[PDB]
Amino acid sequence: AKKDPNTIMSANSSYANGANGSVTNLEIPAAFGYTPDFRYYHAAADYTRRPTIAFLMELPNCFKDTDDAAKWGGSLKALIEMHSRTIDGLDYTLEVEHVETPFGGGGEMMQTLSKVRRARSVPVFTWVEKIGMPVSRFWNNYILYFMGEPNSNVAGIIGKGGITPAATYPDYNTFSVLFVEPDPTERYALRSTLITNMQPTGQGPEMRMSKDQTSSPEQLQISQTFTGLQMVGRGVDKLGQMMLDRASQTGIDLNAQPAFLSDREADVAARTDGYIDQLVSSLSKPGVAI
Amino acid sequence: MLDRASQTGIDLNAQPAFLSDREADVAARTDGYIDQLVSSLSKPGVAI
Amino acid sequence: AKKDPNTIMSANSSYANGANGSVTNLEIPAAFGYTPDFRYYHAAADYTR
Repeated sequence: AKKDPNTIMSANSSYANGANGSVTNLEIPAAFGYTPDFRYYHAAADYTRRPTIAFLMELPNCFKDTDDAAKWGGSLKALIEMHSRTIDGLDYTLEVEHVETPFGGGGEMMQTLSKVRRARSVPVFTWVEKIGMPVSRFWNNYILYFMGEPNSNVAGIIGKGGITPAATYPDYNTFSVLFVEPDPTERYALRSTLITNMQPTGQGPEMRMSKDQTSSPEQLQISQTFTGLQMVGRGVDKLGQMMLDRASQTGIDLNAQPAFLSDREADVAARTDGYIDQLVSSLSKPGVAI
Repeated sequence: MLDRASQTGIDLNAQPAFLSDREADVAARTDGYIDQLVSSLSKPGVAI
Repeated sequence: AKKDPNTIMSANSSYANGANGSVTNLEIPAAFGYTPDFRYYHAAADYTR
């Protein structure tokens, strides 16, 4: 219950510049020297990765031309943010490349810096199907109407007369999403990525059929890959911290939440053949006395 | 020329199936899925 | 000790021409439709090489 005052960086600067939460100090002794010191054990606590949060930032403009844009844009938000069973493919690792020339005939070489490059994100979402197959229809009809249609390679929405030109630009049929890795307390954001130009790519939903009456019915899982252009930096971290400043947890308490039933059903009260009924009506109430 | 051949009011995913019903010979055979329910299986009713 | 008279083909005709033994009728209700029927289980016997 007492740490070294220098365990935590007093202010975030240099390589910690732009960080949000508390950053541990590196210039305090570690455990892998001559011997470890028990006076600095509060500084050995390790980092553990937490799940990523997805925020919808933009909607395709094609939703507007539909008969109901509200439900298209609400369903997309719910699928991105709530129904997402898993997310994957997010990577922005660096890459350094050198060139070589021998420093004599012995075998040694001199290495000179050449270039630095960065990775590319390939978002993958996964969902679990529900009654009525809303997910399969949502994505299939999205592709069919707002993207190419296989037998003509033309969007099926253009069958309406009045769609404006400039419908081939990404703003018509693409959206954007912001991904945030939060703190264990979920108050500060440690990693972030702002991907845009996102729309389905490659294989669509499953869409296979079969007959076997002796087998057991099985579920359906949706796997979807997307496209994207990503930005990383400090402005994106500030954007993520602004996002996570919202969604505050002050006040809530799961232990103190009310139960989802306030009281027994009315039909149950009309049966009079339970535990409480025997006490209320069946047993004689003569009273207790000396 | 391209202005003609307009696509207004067209949808290739809402077009009717090229078949509207099963052939008149299929119905005559009276041995299959619907036939078993219609004539083969007993129909006593459902009483709980 | 009883089975439907239509279980065995009355005559070996059409695609069963030249057959020597008794050939089961494929027009008898089968098990893999809506439900299996116990009245036609005599016709469900298998072929073994």
